Formats: sequence, structure tokens, C-alpha cells
Amino acid sequence: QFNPYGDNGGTILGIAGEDFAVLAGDTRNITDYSINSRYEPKVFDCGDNIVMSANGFAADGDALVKRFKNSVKWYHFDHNDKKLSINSAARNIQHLLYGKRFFPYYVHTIIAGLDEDGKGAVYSFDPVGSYEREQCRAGGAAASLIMPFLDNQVNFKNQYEPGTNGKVKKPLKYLSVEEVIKLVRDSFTSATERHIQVGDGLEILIVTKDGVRKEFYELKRD
Amino acid sequence: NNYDGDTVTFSPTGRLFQVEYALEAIKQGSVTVGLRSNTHAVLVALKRNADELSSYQKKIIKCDEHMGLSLAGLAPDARVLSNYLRQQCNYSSLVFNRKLAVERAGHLLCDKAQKNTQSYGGRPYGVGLLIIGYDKSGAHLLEFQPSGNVTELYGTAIGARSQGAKTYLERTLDTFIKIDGNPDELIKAGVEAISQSLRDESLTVDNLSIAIVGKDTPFTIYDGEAVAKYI
Amino acid sequence: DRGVSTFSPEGRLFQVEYSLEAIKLGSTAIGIATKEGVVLGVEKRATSPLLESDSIEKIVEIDRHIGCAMSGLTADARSMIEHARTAAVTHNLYYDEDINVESLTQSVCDLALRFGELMSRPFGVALLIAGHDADDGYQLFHAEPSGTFYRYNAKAIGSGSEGAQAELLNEWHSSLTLKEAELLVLKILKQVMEEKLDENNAQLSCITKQDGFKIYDNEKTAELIKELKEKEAAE
Amino acid sequence: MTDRYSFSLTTFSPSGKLGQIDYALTAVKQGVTSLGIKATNGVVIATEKKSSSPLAMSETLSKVSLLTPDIGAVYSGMGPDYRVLVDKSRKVAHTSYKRIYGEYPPTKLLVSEVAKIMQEATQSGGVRPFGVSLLIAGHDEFNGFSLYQVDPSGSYFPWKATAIGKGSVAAKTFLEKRWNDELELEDAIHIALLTLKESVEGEFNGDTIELAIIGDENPDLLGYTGIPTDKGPRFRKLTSQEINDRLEAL
Amino acid sequence: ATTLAFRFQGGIIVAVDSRATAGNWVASQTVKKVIEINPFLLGTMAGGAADCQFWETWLGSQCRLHELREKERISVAAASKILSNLVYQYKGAGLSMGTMICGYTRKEGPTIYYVDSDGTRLKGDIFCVGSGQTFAYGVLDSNYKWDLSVEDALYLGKRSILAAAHRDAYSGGSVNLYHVTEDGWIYHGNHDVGELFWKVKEEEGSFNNVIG
Amino acid sequence: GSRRYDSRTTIFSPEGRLYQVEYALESISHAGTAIGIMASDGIVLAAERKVTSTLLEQDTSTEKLYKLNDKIAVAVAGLTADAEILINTARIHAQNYLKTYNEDIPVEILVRRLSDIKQGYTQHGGLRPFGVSFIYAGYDDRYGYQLYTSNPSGNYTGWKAISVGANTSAAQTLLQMDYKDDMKVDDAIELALKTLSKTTDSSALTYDRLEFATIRKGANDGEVYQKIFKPQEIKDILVKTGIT
Amino acid sequence: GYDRALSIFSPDGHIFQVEYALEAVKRGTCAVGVKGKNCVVLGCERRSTLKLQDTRITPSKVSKIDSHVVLSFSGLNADSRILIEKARVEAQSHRLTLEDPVTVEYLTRYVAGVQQRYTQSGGVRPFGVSTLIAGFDPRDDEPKLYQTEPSGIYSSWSAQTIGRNSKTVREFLEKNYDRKEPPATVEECVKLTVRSLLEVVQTGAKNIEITVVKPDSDIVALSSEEINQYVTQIEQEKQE
Amino acid sequence: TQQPIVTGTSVISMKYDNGVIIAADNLGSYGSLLRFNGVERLIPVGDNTVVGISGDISDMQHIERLLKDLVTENAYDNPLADAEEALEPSYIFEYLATVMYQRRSKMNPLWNAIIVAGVQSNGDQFLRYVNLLGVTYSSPTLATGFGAHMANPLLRKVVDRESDIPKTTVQVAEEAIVNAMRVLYYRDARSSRNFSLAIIDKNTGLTFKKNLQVENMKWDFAKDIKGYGTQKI
Ligand SMILES: [Mg+2]
Repeated sequence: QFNPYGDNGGTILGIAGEDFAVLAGDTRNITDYSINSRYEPKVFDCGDNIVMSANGFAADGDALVKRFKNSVKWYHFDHNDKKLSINSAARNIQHLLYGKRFFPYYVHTIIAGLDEDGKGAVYSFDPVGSYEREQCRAGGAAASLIMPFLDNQVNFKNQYEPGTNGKVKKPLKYLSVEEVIKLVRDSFTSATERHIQVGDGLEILIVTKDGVRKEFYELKRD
Repeated sequence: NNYDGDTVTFSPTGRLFQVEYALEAIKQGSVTVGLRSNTHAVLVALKRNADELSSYQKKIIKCDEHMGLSLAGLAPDARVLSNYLRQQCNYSSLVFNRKLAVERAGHLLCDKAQKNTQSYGGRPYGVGLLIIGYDKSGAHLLEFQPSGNVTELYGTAIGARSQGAKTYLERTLDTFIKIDGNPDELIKAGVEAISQSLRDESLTVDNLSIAIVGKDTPFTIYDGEAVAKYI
Repeated sequence: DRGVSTFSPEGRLFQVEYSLEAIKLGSTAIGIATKEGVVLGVEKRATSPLLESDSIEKIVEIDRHIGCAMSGLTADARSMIEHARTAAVTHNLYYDEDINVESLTQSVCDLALRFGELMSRPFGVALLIAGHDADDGYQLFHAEPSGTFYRYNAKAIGSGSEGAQAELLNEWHSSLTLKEAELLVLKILKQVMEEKLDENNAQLSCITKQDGFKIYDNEKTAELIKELKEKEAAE
Repeated sequence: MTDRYSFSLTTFSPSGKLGQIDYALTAVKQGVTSLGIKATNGVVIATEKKSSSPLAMSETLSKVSLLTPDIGAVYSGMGPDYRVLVDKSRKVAHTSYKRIYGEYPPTKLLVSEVAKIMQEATQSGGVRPFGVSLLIAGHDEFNGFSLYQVDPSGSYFPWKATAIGKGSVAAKTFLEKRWNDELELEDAIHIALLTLKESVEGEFNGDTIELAIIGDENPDLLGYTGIPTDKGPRFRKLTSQEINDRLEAL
Repeated sequence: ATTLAFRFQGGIIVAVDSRATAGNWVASQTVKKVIEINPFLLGTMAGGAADCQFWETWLGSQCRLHELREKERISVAAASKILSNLVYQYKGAGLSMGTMICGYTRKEGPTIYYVDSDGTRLKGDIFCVGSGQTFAYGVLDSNYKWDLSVEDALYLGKRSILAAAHRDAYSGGSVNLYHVTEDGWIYHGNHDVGELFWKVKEEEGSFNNVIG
Repeated sequence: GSRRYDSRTTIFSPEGRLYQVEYALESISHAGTAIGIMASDGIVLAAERKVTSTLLEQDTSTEKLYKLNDKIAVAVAGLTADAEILINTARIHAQNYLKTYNEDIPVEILVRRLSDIKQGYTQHGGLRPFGVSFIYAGYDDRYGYQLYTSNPSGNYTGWKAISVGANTSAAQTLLQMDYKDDMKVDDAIELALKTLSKTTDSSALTYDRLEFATIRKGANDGEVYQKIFKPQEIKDILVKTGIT
Repeated sequence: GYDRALSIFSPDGHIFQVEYALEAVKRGTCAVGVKGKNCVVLGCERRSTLKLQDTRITPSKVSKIDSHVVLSFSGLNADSRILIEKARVEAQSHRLTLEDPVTVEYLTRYVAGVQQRYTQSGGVRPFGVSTLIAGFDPRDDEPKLYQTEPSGIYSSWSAQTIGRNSKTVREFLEKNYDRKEPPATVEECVKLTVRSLLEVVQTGAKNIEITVVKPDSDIVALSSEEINQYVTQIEQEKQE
Repeated sequence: TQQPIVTGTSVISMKYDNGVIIAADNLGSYGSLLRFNGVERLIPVGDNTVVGISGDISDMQHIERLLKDLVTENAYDNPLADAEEALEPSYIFEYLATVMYQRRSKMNPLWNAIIVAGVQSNGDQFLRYVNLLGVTYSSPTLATGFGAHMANPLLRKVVDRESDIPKTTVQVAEEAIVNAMRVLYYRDARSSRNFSLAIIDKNTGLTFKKNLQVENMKWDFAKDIKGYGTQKI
């Protein structure tokens, strides 16, 4: 019997800062126990200061990104070159995903950018289009390895102030882009050690008011 | 006369009057100019207002990053044909990862317009289009007529009083074709060309519309204070 | 006979040109755009005194930020209003935002030339579409059965249009207040109407960023009419 | 393309006339004479084989046609219109009756189906009426022998005897004088040949006359034996020799 | 997931948890399970997250079109029936939905409709839906009165979600409270279950089984 | 193209009349007269065949009176072929109703259905209307004995006594003169035949030029019987009423 | 399918097929609607050119669309049945989906919408019918009366008439109907409606039909004798 | 949904400094039966692209006809069909990738794994993969089926990352490809000795080599191997 779905592995991570947002993902593409590519880009600049990744089944992932990029193009044609805000992009992607509710895009989608007040924004989608604005979200193979670490080190969960013994929580102080990138790199280094589908390379896209910047880092190739 | 009731009827001399009447709508339209060099291609359009309270009707439409047109005649028909071009440009990019050649875009417009001239119930398009673009063979300028006739040119003009601009471009041919790597001078030549078609009125800041595409220049439209530099 | 989509020897569509004549027979509608809001006003023109005039609905809400006034064969406007409302709501569903006034107007105008041998004839009604969005501020559009729409600082349609437009030519400036626009619509409506203008045979409305689209009470309009009378007697 | 004539081509005129039907009847009037006579033990239908050329083999052109084993038809008017109506009548006898009830339709109901087809060409979009009048003779168990005329309008009437086409007015008067309710089949054939001679100009013989009967069952024409209830067709077309034999006793 | 809604003297209380799971894996603790259909109508999320989100936003669009056409607020009866008729068209295709459509109008008063993906549409005073529905019902049934104050009703809804959050493995995170009045709904904050549990335990004397 | 040849069968005149309906009514005025008379104990249907011949097989012939079901019958005036199309549709509607509700179709519901079909041909489709006027004679347990008429416009009305076809003006005046409410079937039979005898364009009214039918509760006890008269039975009733 | 554009614009901006549909309405028997303080009365003319009519079974001029709304008309009778059927189906569809019966305005808007659609659809002619739609909204005691016409425009009326000689009865209503004080009772409203028809009708016998609609689905048609008593009292006051 | 019937095994490929190399054997298997021994599975498109196809052969022949039709269609009303507006490897791949994903989305896939190898107008190397699921990816070395498991490890020792490509000559690359084909012949039970090899170079163009054979095979050591454990004779 023909199985229309596959699993290309990969792991992605989006984090929203105070006036910036990052969307990161490893560059390894796999089927079963084989490596297809050590560098196959997975996070994409979609225009209008929006970055996107659709992780899981790469054929569906590529299709969705392609259709969203196309939606941005036609939004400009139809609405006098108006900038597609991150919230509007998120609602649009819901309809793209739910349009195939009964034959879903087998992906976990994350987009990142800035909201209309200039604050950092990340949105997270399930395969059939349910979505939420979030501060922090890992997706894909090693998501279960990364999220608990982010709960602890980004939101300071279970951390209290010394001397008070559980009475006073560790205050939620804002993180810089340099601080976030450190946590992203350590998240992927740790995931690479314990997950066989994670490795080769890490590509991070950073979004600010100035535009979209890229950073690349090597990961272990075994 | 007896042979102009529909597009499906030839006259005794072999003419199609409904097509000729559609051609007449273009002559009533406001003047627009097209010209190119070897690096860039330019559109210049004189926009028309209803009265002093009204806006000036837009004349230029972007079709892709590397292609777009200007219109003269029925504006809704230009919207239909430009929408069709947008889709064809888009089909080429999505399916073949290929930017649609300007010559092939002209062929597609010709065939779409032709079907409306041979069938009962329909009508010809009532608009003329000037398509500019930059593709793998450099800069291009096309002239579309709703008869289906599409022609590749160095320069041209359509609309009311377009003959003045067309004669000017015919004189200047050897000069403006050589304006390579200088967008501002090519636009100047176009603004000077369209000026040969003006009477009573002159080019103001909300009157003038300019577009350009070239080697390292995406199709961009200039309106308002952005064209004051050229007035 | 002859095709419904036939061109005249002058290069005009017969049916579109004839629908424009039907609009000339319609009751007057006037719109004035200011930096404080856009005002829409109409002549109700009841055919008999037994007709309850508040049932005459020639000013209509499309969305909270977009209003619309009509002139001509007003029955034709109902499907246009339905499409406009659907387009506005549908866009909000797809994009979690308000739709641009121009985009709404363009969507309505796309219906216009969908006739032939689709509907059997063009619409016999013209629309004044007024609204506000963040990108282009307060806007007023004139949507015709040709499929063409013009943006206007001020515009009059219907039977008293050319006389009203000449009046709007002299009166409009870029610093008009909302109150000044209200009185101006009332003044020009009163000028071109057959019957004497009051709160029962004329209607006002406006669109502001804060409060959105609002149709004015007869009591509210009656006060503005009294204010108009006194200021015209003031010189 | 597409058939864009979805509107009626037959319409009422101010006087209440349906022009195209009247004109179809005029075409029938110009047609060659055909007739039908009903006897106590059979029905006869006859017409002239008006050969268009002597080089033409007029045996290959059948004006008298079998519709079912017990029903036959003849016409006056436009031959091509008749030929297609015979094709449709043969098929409708199967599709709307035999494939349902396992037996051939009675004469009146087959006539009703042919009439319906002709009515629809009088009201449907983009068509003209059929330019023929039919005479349909037949037999069935419960109604016995019958003869029907069907006109371009779709109207049909049962007859004891009648004529249509060129010399119908004179022929009907001739039949009125000769017909009675005690005629045997051979008497009806004799009267048919007498009546038909008046409207024929040139040669009058078995090769220029087409004649068929609805009479007794013909087990010799069945093609098989072994089923007692199947006794063969009642429709039989007379040969050229059989006609000439009765022209000597004329 | 646990969601409840109940009618009382002061209108309707809607209370929900915030947890979303994929198997044993806790996907999110910050899920918004109350869908703000419009300023007067609320819907609850249970079953399929996308199915609830998508079709209850869609419902808000249909309600907006209704009041534009009829120049009158849509009834809770009519609003709930638009949704139930829609999901009934899709019956068999695999939609997963269990929701309470909640509103307060002039002609009806406070009204709650349980709408469900196999076509069920039930009017009622108290409803509870989700994996932790049974736990919340216990607290609701033993403490509910029509003449509860807005303050006490809000607490009852909060306490009932807490009960479910504690016992049901697939419920927790935080509690979202809403109070639906005739002039519209009023949000009454997000309450972390971790902090709420200890606070309630001390103040109320409940959960003596748990060491704090 | 094709528009050139379109008669436009479904348009108003400047006076607000439907051309084709009016012209179809003109056609029907030349058809043989049909009369319906309603009595307290039954209904009579009488109709004149158009200029016949001696060679026409009358006993197997039917051009005027048709059975729709066991309780309802119709008299036809106009194009016979057009009528049969509608008659077969009405017969199907009656059976559809009987299958659905397990009760015989009430007379008016059948009449409204056929009348709506006629109406449709005047408003859409671009086809010519049916050149037929019906008289409906029927019985149901709600209204009892009922007479209706419908014409090409699709308009229908109820009657105590009515005529369609030729000379309706003269016929209706004669019926209006002699009709009474307490009349019985046997009296109505006589009135119908007397009216046809005076209005006919023929020299004399004979059995071979007539079709006749009665709907009676003259069926043994609590039921209704339709009687399509045979040629000999029409001949007898003509002698009984003293016309021949 | 037949697609011909029958309703089209003329050089002077008129749609003649719609205007000729109004001429069919002008030919139809007169209908009148009058709303009192707590009722609406629909009066209808019956032309006495047709006697030997069976009045039990003959289609009545006033039709119930639902238990609380009624519809009368002037124009082509056959056309009116199609509008009445559609309206009755929509009334039940509204109850089924909204769980509330139609408002009089909603039902009017639907019927008017159907009429408009037939003025710009291919292959169809407009309805030769104008309607008077009257009733009471659910749980509301305010009287409602609306009018529609072939073009598809509709509006509310304190009192209105349509059909032949409607110009005359509208003249009567315009001088006899006071808005500040409408017919306070059923009697007064019926009396004014019968009076208005007597300006046009001929004999006050079986030529006048009267239907009274009150709040909460209270609809009743007056008989010949009841109407005859109004006819009698009106002329006895007139002899002065 | 179907099943593959007549099948082709591994397609292998790699980038080198001035272009790309691609190779595939000439066998059409029918299950375990080595049915057809003269099947060409590398199909050139113009002078700048070679499409290598594994999997179902009937679908390969269909794809071959689509590509042939693509060349015809591109030449229509195209004066620059043999110059600026000639088919690029990137155009050909994107077309195939569209078709493959559309077909899987209708639950009626072309049962293949495809590698498009070529050189672009600007001299850039093009090498990308697509299969029956519409899954696509690019890498310095690409291989299908058994090649993915056995060829890639060997080819990745020559070009392990992007920066190794300019350091790799055509002689070294071809040598690696030819060795990989020998290894596949040793170890893949659905392979053949006969194969085709194509080189697409930005300077020397398209070189298509037919009727190549696996040579320099080691078998002599087999003579010393006896039994399966304890047997000495
Ligand atoms: Mg690893």
C-alpha cells in the first residue's frame, strides 16, 4: 500500500525577545537511518520581515512555505502593497493548513517576526491549523529534549531566590539577542548529543526592525 | 453598418467593426509612453481625473518583479488582462522556477484577446497595453492591441494625441537606445516624449506616473512627489 | 436585436451608458471627506405621505469602518451590499484585520462588468463608499456600473448631481471640520431637492475612526437643520 | 459551438395559428398518396413507390416499414423524416415497453409514443416539426385490429379507413362509398388497389406499388419452431407477384 | 482539558484549564480554550483544537453578518444552531468538537448551549466537558445555587477547574475565568494552577492528602 | 448568432400582457366546446369533437375526455398532443402523492401542480406555452365535488358550471340562465347537452360528434364512480333528453 | 439553457420589461392595506365579471405565509403563486435555522429580493405582481405593513393600495388617514378599509373581501354578511 | 496506488570543481529476474542536463516522454531556444518536482527516485533529488536506493562538504564514481556489470559514455574459503 507521508527528521526552535525574534533549525535531512543532506535549508525568509519553518514531512513543508510565500505576493497585489503583519500571516496560515484538514500537511509550523508594536513575536501551529502566539517553542524530533530546558532557562520555572526557600520566584528579566543565541546553540548541541536525527549544522535567522540576518554554526556530523 | 452588431461578423471588405470600435476606446484614453535602452525600460503615463475633487486614475500595473504594463482605454479590461499576466508570470515561476519571457507574455496576451474576437456572446477587450520588462535577453517593450496584435518596439505611445510622442521617439531613436546605465536620463527622454502629446494641460505632481525596470532594478512605480524631480 | 456586451462606434458599451441614464433619475446622494471623518447624506424622496419614510434605507453599513450611500435603481444595490459585507467579513476571517476601503471598493467593482449572454445586465445603481483605514485615512469612493471607481474629496450622485458638484467645487477645502461638512451636505441637499428639506425626507450619516459608521437620528439631524437655517439668516 | 438555439422555433401567431405545424401539413399535402383500410380480420396499408430515377432500385427504398411483428407503418411527406421516425419508433417499442413488460406494445400505445416524439419537435428548442403524416396499422390481443393517423402536431386519430397526401380528399370520398363493417381482408386489399389507382399517373403494377397487411399469424415467417405460444408475425409485406395476381381480378 | 460553564443569577461563569497534550507529552501550558466569538458570545475548546478554533471564529463571522443584515444582536439559540448545523454537514468526516456556546441577551437571558461534533445541541444550566469533566462536576453539583453572587460563582468555577487540574493528568497549567453579562463578557484573569493550588489549600483547608 | 431567430416567447407587451398566452388563448377559441356542470350528487363533463368523418373509429377514439385517476377527470380544449404531455405528468403527480401519503390526491393540489407547470413556460425557458385549456372534474373527502379550469397562463379558478373552447361567451350565458344550486346530475346532464346543442357550429348535435362523462356517488354506497360514456350510451341520452 | 437577456436598459435608462410588468399590476384587481393601532386590515377587490364562480374553492386573494403574516397582491395570478410558495418555504426555513418566525420586514425583503433577481437574470421575465405584506413580528404588538413591486424595491406604509384605480383609493386614504391617530379599534380600521374600496368597487356585495390580522397569530377573514353590515352603515351615514 | 513491476536500481552522482557526474546501470529487473539488460536510465535534456531515474521503468518511460515534450514546447515561438531561453537544469527539476508531488497528492504516484544533474547558465553546478513522495533535497553527493547506503559513504570521502568541491578534479570524481559502481555490483543483488556514465562540465559540455563495464574485480580470494565454520576440505 502506498504511504503518501514520510519523516525527514529535523528540529526547529523559535524564541521571541523584547524587540527581536529568532527562528533556528538544524540543516540535516534524513530518511530512516540515512542522511540525505548535511545542509538542506529549513528556515526561510518569506518577505515582510517574516521567517517561517514547516518541520516534519519535507515535501509538505516545502509546499506550505511555497504557498505562504505566494500568499504574501498576492496580498501585496490585492491590497496596495500593504505589509502583511505577523498576526495576519498567522491567521492566513491557519486557513492554508485547515484547507487540507482531511488530508493534512504533515508538519509542525513555526513563524517568527515582530508585531505591530515592534515587539518580538513567535506563532506555533499544529498540522491542521490550530495556532497560538508563544514566547518560546521548539518543534520536530528533539522538541521534547529542548522545551523543558527552555522552561527552566528562559521562563525560570522551578527557580526561586536563594534565602527565601520557595517563597519568592526568580524574577523574569528580559534576555538580549546574544543571550538567546547562546541558549539556542546549547539547546541544539545538547539535542545533537542525544538525538540521532539532529546534527551537521545549525542555521539561525534573526529578525529585528532592521531586517532579517543569518547565522550558521557547525554541529556534530555523526 | 449592418455588420457591426457583433464580433462574429465580417464586413463585405473583410473588416471586424466591433474590434475597430474597441480600438476606438483606446484613442479616447489618456496618453501613455513606452521606451527602452539596452539596460532599462521605462513607462510614462498621463493620468486623468474626473474633476478637481477626484483622484487621478492609475495607469500603471505591476505584473511581476521583472514585468509590468501601462493602460489606455477601459480600465477594468486592463485589470482582467493584467491579472491574467500575473497568473502566467506566477505559473512560470512556481512550476519551472523560471521568469516568464516578455516575448512569451505578449504571445499569451495575443491569444487571450483573439478568442474574444471569433466567438458569439463575447466582446473584444476595450484597452491597449504597453508592456515593459527585463528578462534573460535584456530590456523589452511591447505594444498590445485588443485585435490581438502584439508588437515588440524600441519605443511607442498609445492614447489620445499619442502621434506627437511617437514621432518624437522616431526622431530620438538613435539617442535614447544608447542611454545605458543611466535610469534618470532614460526617464527624462520619456517625460520629454509624452510632453509632445500635451495640450492646455501640463505635467503636475499628481498628474504624472512613471515606471521603470532594468538590469538591477525591480519593476517600481513612481507617483506623487517621487516624480517632482522630473517635472 | 443586438448583443448585451456590444460596443458603440465611439468605443463605449451601450448597456453601461444606458445604466448611467437610470442613475441620473435616482434621488440625490452626497459625500464629503474631511480629516475628522467622511459624511454621507441622501434624499429619501417618498412617493406618498402614507409611506413611512424611516423604512427608506439608502444609507447602509458595510462594516464598522465602512459605510455606503446609493442612487438609482436601489433594488440592484442589495446584492452589491451583500457582496461588500461578505468581502469585508471574509477578509477579516482570513487576515485578522480590517480590509482597506479601496480593496473593498475594488471587490464591489469586480461585479460590475460580469454581465452578458453571470447576470443579464449591468447594475442600475451608483454607490458612494466612505470609510477609514490606517494606511490611507478617511476616504470616499464613487463606484459605477462600468467597473470604474474614482476617489473623491467630495462627490454628488443622482438627479441633482451636476448642480451639487459645482457647489462642492466651491465649498470644499482641506481644513473642513466634521460639523462644517454635515451642514454643507444639508445645504446642498436642500438646494437640489424638489420638496422642502427636513429630518423625515433627508438622512445624514458619518464614519469616524473612534465611533465607526453611524446613521444619524432624526432628532440629531433636525438640530443640524435648525443650525443651518440660523447661520444662513446670519448674513 | 454548442446548440445555442434553446428557444422554440414554432410559436403562436396573433391569429392563434402555429405556423410551422401548418407548413409541415402543407409539405405532407405535396407528398405521394398513401392509404389504410381496416377489415374485420385484418388491416391493409398501401402507397405508390414514386421512383426518382429508373436507374434507382426502388426495392431498396421501403416506404412501408415493420415497427413490431404485429405493427406496420406508411407515410406521406418527407421521406428522410419518416426513416428516422421509424428508427425511433422501433427503439421506443423496446425501451419503454418490451424491456419492461416482456411483450410488444399495443398499437394505440406505440402510436402514443410516436405522437409524443412528434409533439416534442413542435415545442422543444432549436428544431422544426416533422414533415410527415403517418398511418400506423396493427393488432394486439385485447384491442384487436386498429388503424391510426399521426400528424406533425402529434395529434392522432383512429380510422376505419383513410388516406393522406396528394389525392387524399378524393380518396377519402372513394373509401366512404366502399367501406362497411363486414369487409374481409381480401375485400379491403381490392378496395385499396382500386382507390390507389386513381392517384397514380404512370405505371400501376407490383413493382410501382408498395402494400402490406396486418392479418393472420405467419408461423412460416417466425424462423423457429418449438414454442406453441409463439405463432409468428401478423405484419406481412406483399410481394410484387402477389400484387399483380390481384390486379388481374381488378 | 477541562472546561465548564454554568448559568446563575448574575449571568454565566465560564472556566477552563490551559493544558494541551500529545500522548503523554505536554505540548503547551498556555492554551487559550475560551474562544472570544465576539464581545457578547463565548465558546469553549474541547476535542480538536483546530476544529474548535477555526469553526468558532467562522461562527463569529456569521454572527457579524447576521446583525449587519437584521440590525439586531443574534440570539444564543440562533448562533449555537449555525455551528451545530455546520458540523452536522461534516458528520462522519472526523471533526472532533465539544463546546459550550455562551451568551446573555434580552429575549433569552443568560443561555448556554452544549454543541458537539456528532450533531448534538443541548440547552442547559450546567455543562462540563473534557478529560477532567467528572472531577469538576463533583464540585459544581455540591456547591451550585442559582442565587450565588458574582464573586462566589467566579470562585466556584475556579475551584472546580483546580479539582480537575489536580486529579486529571491531561488537565492543568492555568485557569482562565470569564463572566458573561448582558452588556458583554468580562475577563477575570489567568491563574497559574501551581500557585493557585497552594493558595487554596492553605486558605480553604482542602487537599489534606497533599503535603505542603 | 442565434439571437436573430429568437421569438422571445416569455415577454410582456407594452400593455402588460403575455403575447404567447394571448395567442394560445386565441387558438383554444377555435377548439371544440367543452362544458362542465357541478351538481349536489355529482359532476357532468360534456364535449364536442371537431368536424369528424364517417370513417373515424369513434369507440376507440379519445380527444376530449381523459382519466387522471379514479376520482379526477379532465376535458380538453386545444392542441390534443400538448394536452397528453400534461395529462401524463398529472397522472404521475397523483401517483406520487398516493405513494407518499397513502391517500388520494385532493383535487385542488393536482390542479395547482399542472397550473404551475403551465406558468413556468410563460416566465422562463424561452419555449412556447401549451395551447391547452382544461376543465377538471373531481371528488375528494374535503370539498366534495369540484370543478376547475386552467389555461395557458397557468391561472386556475373554481366553478359551479363552466365552458372552454369555442363559443364560451354564448355557452356561459346559457349556463348562467338555467343553472340552480339545488340541481341534480340528471338535470345537469340535460343542461350540458342543451347548451352544446344551441352553441354548436354544426347543423345538428349527434352521438358521433360528442364525448360524455359523469362523476357520481351513484356508486354503491360511500364511494365515487367515473363513467366515460360509450357511443351507444351517448346516443341513448340524446334520445332521453329529446335532442334527437 | 435559455440565457437571453430579456430585461435590458434602453437609451433613456429604462428597463421596459420591468415597467411593462407594472402595467400588468395596473390591470389587476385593487388591493388595499390599512394598519390601525392594534391591527392591520387587508381589503381586496373581486371583479363581478365572473359569476357562477365557486367561492369555496376559488383561490382567495389573501394568503397566509405563516400563522402571523399574510400576503395579498395585484397583477398576474399565476405569477403570485410562485412568490407565495417561495415565501412559505423561506418562512419554515427561517423557523428551522433561527428558531424564531420571520419578521414582517424580513419576509418582505426576501420576496422583494426574488422579484429583483428576475430583473437581471438571463432567460427570465420579471414578475407581473406587486404585493402587500402585513402582520406582527413575534412577541410584538406593533402593526406592520409593507409593499413590494416588480423592480424589487420595497417600503413600509401606514396605508397603501395597489392595482386598478389605486390612484383613486390612495387619494381617499391620503385625506382620510391621520397618522397622529390611526383607527384605534378593529371596527374603525375595517370601516376605513371598506370605505376606501367603495370609492372604486361598484356593488358592495361579493366584490369586497376583508381580512383582519391581530397580534399573536390572530388572523380571520370576514364573511359576506359581516362586510355587508359595514357597507350598509357607511351609505346610511352618507345620506346626509 | 500501485506497485512497481519492472524496476531500475541505484542512480549515483556527485559535484566536482567544474561540473557534475552521474551514473546508472543498464538493468531492468522483474522482481528477482534480471529481465532486461539494455535499459538506458540516464536521459539527457539538451546539452546542459542529465536526468537519472530509478524505480518503475514504465513510469520512467512516461517521464522520458514528458521531458521530450518539454523540449518541443520550449522551442515554440522562442527565437532564443538554443541560447538565453534554453532549458536550465533548475527549470527541468522544478517541473519534475511539481509533477511528483502532485501525483503523490492524488494518491497515484510515479514510483521513482530521480536525480537531476546539470550546469546552469552562470556555470553553477546543479544537483538535486526528488522521489515518489515529492521529497526534495540537495547535497554534494546524491544517490538513490542501494547507492544511498553504499555509494554516498565512498563519495563523501572525496567531497565531504561544500568547500571540497573546488578541490575535486573530474578525474578524481569519475574515479570515485566508477569505484562506487563496482562496489554496488559486488553487493546489490539487483545490479548489473554494464552501466552508463554522464559528465556535465561548464567548459567541455556534456560527455555521455555508454557500454561501460565494471572491471578490476577481486575474486581470487574466494578459492581459499571453504565450508561455513569447521570444514577444511
Ligand atoms: Mg546527532
